[PDB]
Amino acid sequence: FVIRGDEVRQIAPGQTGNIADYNYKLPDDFTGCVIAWNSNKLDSKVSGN
Amino acid sequence: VYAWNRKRISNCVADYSVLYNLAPFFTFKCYGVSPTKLNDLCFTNVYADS
Repeated sequence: FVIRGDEVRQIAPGQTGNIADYNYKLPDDFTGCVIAWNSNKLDSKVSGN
Repeated sequence: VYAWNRKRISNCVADYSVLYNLAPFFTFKCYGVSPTKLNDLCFTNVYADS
């Protein structure tokens, strides 16, 4: 998954959000776990828009 | 916050698609009630506090 990050709280699994209402839906209680990779400096693109 | 003065909004068609129509509108979700059912739920005397 790739997302902006400003709205990860709303689009988080188990809750309704902008992207969550857009494309991806998850069950009421899915057995898996959700992990968010917070790229700090190096993985953030600084040239391409 | 001390102002507390605003125009009154009532007896109007609260179409939630208008909320998404505006560019800078982001938050419309209710903590206790799912927005999917709220899309056509009816309320009385609802005004946005200033």
